[PDB]
Amino acid sequence: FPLGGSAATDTYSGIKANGQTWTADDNYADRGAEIESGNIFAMEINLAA
Amino acid sequence: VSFKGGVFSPYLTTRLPAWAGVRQNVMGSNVDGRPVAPANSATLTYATVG
Amino acid sequence: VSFKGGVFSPYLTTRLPAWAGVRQNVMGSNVDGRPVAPANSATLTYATVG
Amino acid sequence: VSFKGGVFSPYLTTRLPAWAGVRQNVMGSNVDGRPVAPANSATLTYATVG
Amino acid sequence: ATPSMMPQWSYMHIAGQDASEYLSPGLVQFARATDTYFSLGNKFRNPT
Amino acid sequence: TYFDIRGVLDRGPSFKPYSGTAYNSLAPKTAPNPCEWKDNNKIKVRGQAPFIGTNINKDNGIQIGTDTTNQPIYADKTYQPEPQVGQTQWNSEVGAAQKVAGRVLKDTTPMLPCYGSYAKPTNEKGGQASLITLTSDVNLQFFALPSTPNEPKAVLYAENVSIEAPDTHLVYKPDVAQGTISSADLLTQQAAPNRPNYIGFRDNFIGLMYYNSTGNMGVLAGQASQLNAVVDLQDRNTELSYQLMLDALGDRSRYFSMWNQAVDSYDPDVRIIENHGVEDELPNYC
Amino acid sequence: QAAPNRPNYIGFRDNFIGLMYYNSTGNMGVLAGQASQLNAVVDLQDRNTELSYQLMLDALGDRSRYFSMWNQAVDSYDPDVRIIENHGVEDELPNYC
Amino acid sequence: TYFDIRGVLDRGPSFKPYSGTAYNSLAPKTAPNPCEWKDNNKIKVRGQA
Amino acid sequence: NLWRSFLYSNVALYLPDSYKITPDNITLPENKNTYAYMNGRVAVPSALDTYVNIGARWSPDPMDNVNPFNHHRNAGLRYRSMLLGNGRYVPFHIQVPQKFFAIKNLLLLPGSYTYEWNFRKDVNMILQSSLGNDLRVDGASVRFDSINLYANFFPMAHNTASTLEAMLRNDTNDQSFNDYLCAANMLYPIPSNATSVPISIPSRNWAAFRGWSFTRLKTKETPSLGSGFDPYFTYSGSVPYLDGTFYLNHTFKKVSIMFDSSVSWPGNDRLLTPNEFEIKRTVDGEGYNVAQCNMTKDWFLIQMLSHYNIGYQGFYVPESYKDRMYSFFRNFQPMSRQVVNTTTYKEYQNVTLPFQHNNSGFVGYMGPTMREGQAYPANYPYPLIGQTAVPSLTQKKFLCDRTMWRIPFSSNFMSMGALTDLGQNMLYANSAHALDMTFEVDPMDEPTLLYVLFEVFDVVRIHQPHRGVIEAVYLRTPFSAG
Amino acid sequence: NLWRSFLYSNVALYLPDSYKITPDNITLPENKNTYAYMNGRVAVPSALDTYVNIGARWSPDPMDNVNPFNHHRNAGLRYRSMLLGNGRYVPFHIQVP
Amino acid sequence: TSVPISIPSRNWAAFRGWSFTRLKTKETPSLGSGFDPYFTYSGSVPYLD
Amino acid sequence: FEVDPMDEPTLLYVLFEVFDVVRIHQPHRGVIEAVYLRTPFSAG
Amino acid sequence: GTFYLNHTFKKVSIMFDSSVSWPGNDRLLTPNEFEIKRTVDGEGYNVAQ
Amino acid sequence: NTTTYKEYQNVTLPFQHNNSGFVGYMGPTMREGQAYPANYPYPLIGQTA
Repeated sequence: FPLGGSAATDTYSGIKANGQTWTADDNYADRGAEIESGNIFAMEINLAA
Repeated sequence: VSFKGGVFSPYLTTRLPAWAGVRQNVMGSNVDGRPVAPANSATLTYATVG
Repeated sequence: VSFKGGVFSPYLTTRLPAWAGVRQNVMGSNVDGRPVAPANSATLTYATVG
Repeated sequence: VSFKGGVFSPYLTTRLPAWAGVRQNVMGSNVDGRPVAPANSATLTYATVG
Repeated sequence: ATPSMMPQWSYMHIAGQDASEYLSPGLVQFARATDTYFSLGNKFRNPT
Repeated sequence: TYFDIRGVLDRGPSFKPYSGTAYNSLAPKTAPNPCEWKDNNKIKVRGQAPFIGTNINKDNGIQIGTDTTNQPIYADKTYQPEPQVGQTQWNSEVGAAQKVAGRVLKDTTPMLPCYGSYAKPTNEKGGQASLITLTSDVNLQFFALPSTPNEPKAVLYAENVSIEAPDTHLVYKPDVAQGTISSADLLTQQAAPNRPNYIGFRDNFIGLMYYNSTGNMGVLAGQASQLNAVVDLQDRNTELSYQLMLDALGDRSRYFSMWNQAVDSYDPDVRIIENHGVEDELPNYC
Repeated sequence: QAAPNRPNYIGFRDNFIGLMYYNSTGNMGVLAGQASQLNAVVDLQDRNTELSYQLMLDALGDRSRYFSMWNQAVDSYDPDVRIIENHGVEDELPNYC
Repeated sequence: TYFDIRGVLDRGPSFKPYSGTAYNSLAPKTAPNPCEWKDNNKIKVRGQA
Repeated sequence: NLWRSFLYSNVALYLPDSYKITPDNITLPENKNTYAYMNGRVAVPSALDTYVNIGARWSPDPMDNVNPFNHHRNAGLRYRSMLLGNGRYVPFHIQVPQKFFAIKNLLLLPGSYTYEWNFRKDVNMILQSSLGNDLRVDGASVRFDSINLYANFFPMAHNTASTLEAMLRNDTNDQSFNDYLCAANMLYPIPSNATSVPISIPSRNWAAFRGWSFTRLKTKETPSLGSGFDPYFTYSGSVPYLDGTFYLNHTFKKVSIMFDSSVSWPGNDRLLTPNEFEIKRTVDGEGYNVAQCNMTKDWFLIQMLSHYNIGYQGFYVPESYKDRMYSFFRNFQPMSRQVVNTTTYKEYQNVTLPFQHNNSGFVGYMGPTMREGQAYPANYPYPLIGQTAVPSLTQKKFLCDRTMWRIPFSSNFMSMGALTDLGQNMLYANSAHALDMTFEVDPMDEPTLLYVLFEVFDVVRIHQPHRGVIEAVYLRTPFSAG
Repeated sequence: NLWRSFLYSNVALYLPDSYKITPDNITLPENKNTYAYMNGRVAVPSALDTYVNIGARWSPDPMDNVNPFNHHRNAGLRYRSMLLGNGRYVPFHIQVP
Repeated sequence: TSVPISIPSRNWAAFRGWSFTRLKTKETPSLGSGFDPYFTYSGSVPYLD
Repeated sequence: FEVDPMDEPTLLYVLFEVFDVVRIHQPHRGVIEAVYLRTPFSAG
Repeated sequence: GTFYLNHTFKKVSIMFDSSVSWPGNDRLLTPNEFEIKRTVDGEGYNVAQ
Repeated sequence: NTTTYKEYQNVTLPFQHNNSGFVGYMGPTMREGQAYPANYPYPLIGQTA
């Protein structure tokens, strides 16, 4: 596993709901809110063999 | 409780004694023709006397 | 296996010995009041010590 | 008939004798590999000879 | 009622005499001189 | 004879009968929890996203279920997307019309690395988030891509669980002041398990029945005399004497249980480190 | 995902037991006089004689020594696989490629 | 006085003494061999050369 | 990581067929005891991964029933099954002993002797698989080629080999010897969660004997030793009835013995509960727990004694020349736990096995798979340690495999020779009276059967009155043959 | 890697004080014999690592005047804690000379 | 309906007759143990009364 | 025996009427000796 | 005496005092059971077809 | 087998591979090549034994 459990922390520009369309929330700081997509960038040992 | 291996009677079998009631409990019949109650039924604990 | 004749116990009955576990296995109870496990349950194979 | 108290075997257990047929009746197997019938089945009352 | 007076326990060496006593003396005199190389003595049922 | 003793022992708050941890042990010693962290008013996450769903609702769920009579089964708030189920094919293909999930933990909590982390369950079906009152506080935290925003990309839920670390000791705490946990530079925060000791009993129960004590000693004596048969001086190390008498009589190497006797013995690869280097004559790959 | 097939060990039974019909009264054998033919061994359904040569040499010799000819092995699992005594895990510092 | 026997043993297909495999054992246990598949009447390959 | 695979592929993969959930899209054969079925049963890692019973010595709950003798790290099977070869086709050439007792140590006197046995060339019994399958369904047929007898004659000199043969043909010089483990077995079918069975054998002279050995073993793992061929012998591996390898030895709850259905034994309130050889007390009481397991004081006193005469003069560690491999003491090992309280801890709310997650996005969900899930804190176990301080309660059951319980037929339970004073006490009388036994026992999912050795004298006696004849006067008192 | 963590789990700890290093800005306690003091102190790997004094079966010099019986691979002190559960509240039942 | 009951052989010198009756299972405490769980029916046990 | 069938499980109470006699005697002050039997069903 | 379920027996054993079986001392070929019926030929005891 | 067995090839030490992209060639060099099935160890195990 990578250092921190971080594969591709793409900023997902936070947003808050409103009727049938929604935009422009105050407290989400759209230029930074990063999570992953899928799983962890994981690579493999066969450390027994 | 829940045998699942169908080898049956590992238990010591004692002879059935000679009277009516230890042989079966199917729907029997009196000597003229009405059916008598089985021995499973609690009907046959009082002397039904016609 | 599949008796169908309800005459039961043709087998020689040995006495139940005197201890707890050969009489019933209903949901018992400890001396202060929590329920103890039945003897059918595999919970009662280790000494539960509070 | 309808025990409901799961203390089981109050009956005197006689030893199982030494042959095949009083131990289990699971789906057995002949010495080369085809399955043999269980002892519950009435198939095993005639000598199946290939 | 003695274990020794019961004949089938001296005849089978359940209870009876030790191997140094019921054998003929020509055998024990041989058995203690060949036990170094040809060991016989696990065959005679020392009774306890 | 022997003496039979019954009782209840506390073992202290420092028992730890195992090295390492049992809580996220295979997880790295450094990787942090998927937490938020708080600005003056704003939020910043570092989390992650398993459980690729298909259609978010307004504020209900994520539409994982597919019944017959147009019944989109949604996600319970305190319950799922569950942190141990996800994509099993390594072609996630995320970025299509399908949307993604997670559970990013809220900032009422403290913050901790993933190693040695723990939060007690609050609902029998798996139940992470703690309650206030019956409302286990889980809101519908939404996110949306920079490329074509306001069609959302990731609903992923928030928790105010009771986070505790039963065995860490926080090597490299960063330079964050009082009252601020889950800060910006506080993500780094690696951990390491505590040193395992063993609060057992003593070998052979020596010291439980104190010998070699002038006064406060014990007496074997008949009632007809009360002439004591035990005279206990100060210098006769009788507690020690029965130890290593069993060396001169029986086996020390065998671990008996009823006396609770087993030799206080080190490992000869510990006191005497016969150092030989390592077997790396060939390289070892990932 | 290819997980390995799980292994077993087809081998001869230890002390080669079961390979000679014992206590099957009817499938027994006999040491008998060539001129006299009489049974100098009769057998019973009871009186286990596989628990009486195996478990006999436990008394006189030992069994923990392995052996070639009669394939007299042990059956000794090591006592930390039936009775697992975990240490947790032996890490106190990171480790990586 | 001990017997001997001799002959042929067959052991079945289900022997497999060693745990794990001996065939490409150091592999990651998810990776595929380089192959392809028919899309409709057409093959796209996933290989390395 | 390598401790984890030491817990997955060594213990967690040995759960019975209740666990080990079959994965999707691969169908498995019906027969349930082949290798074609036991290859695809994938054990879950998230049951005893690395965090189970953490820092304790506890064997898990479904490990009561599986032996460690179907084991692929069985160090005997590590040696035997690879002394042949690593492959399907093996031309073996092996040498079987003469292990029936009465003509084993018998030195044979000169003549000419017809000598026969017969070999069991069906494939389930001749072989010992590790994991165990329908070993003839898969098809493993052993065949025999040419079978002989090697004999080693001592080159005894003709001045003595013709002297000794005229010496070992007297009545009083003849050969006569026991069977080690002189016994009769009487194996009883205790069916499949039956918590107790009664036992009788009626009304025989108990003339002279000593000791009762008795144990439990699964009926899936027994031969039908009477018939030559055996159908139904499903599981072929590590048979207890033949290998001397007992592992349901510890699943007796309470044992009791009653002569004549009236008088208990030993009687006279010698033992503290004289109608009762209690062997595993599943309740606290006022203290009957030897060595922190649940073995009682009344029965550890006669299972430490009867092998060693330990007891009345110290409970010291027994001597190493008397401590053997099939002894009681070497394998008797206690255990403990701290299981979480289901009552006092008000926040207790259990988590079913698909929802417990340790190493949350660092493992596979169900079966060993790739990366999925997300990094996140844990659920199970509740932390038994320290500042967290969940309330606890303990568990105290043991397991002592590999040996047999023994009740020496004695006054003070002392092994003091072949006879016993209370063994030959009945010849001072003439009684010939019956007994009843009732064995309260652990209920189990599999049909299981109960083994009883009446350790009764087994003495043969041979002499050769002429050149070639050999007669074998047998005796067993009691349980004779005539 | 594995022999590196062998030294730090076993022998690079149990060094007397002024050799362990208190890390940055943690609130360690003051009593030398409390658990939480010897818990939070962290020994340097570089003082006793997989490179130092190799080739000599040497008891390392500050470790020499420490108990090898405070060491947690103490198989007769490790044994008795395994024998008595794995947690806080332990209701023992013992037999004493 | 029926239960067969047998005891094995012995001398039969100086015994008077019999007594047999019938008892509900809850109405009979298993007397041999010290404490007897499962015994709930506190209802004037005819086994002792 | 033959009993009437009942839903609730019932147990049976055969009680024989063998004698059960006790005899005591004491030779000296701080002693008692109780020699007793019941015939049949004796304790030997 | 008109019995017709008489061929349904498969094997019959007999023992005295639970230990000694009869005819005893290996009279018959298979002495510790009287195999009235054998449904597997094997070596073949199917006398009179 | 060599004689009776049909398709037995004479592959030798340079022309012999499993772990084809996972072990270095002819020494403890760094590993090269691509992923590919094994060739050398004949199975002696299974239906293809």
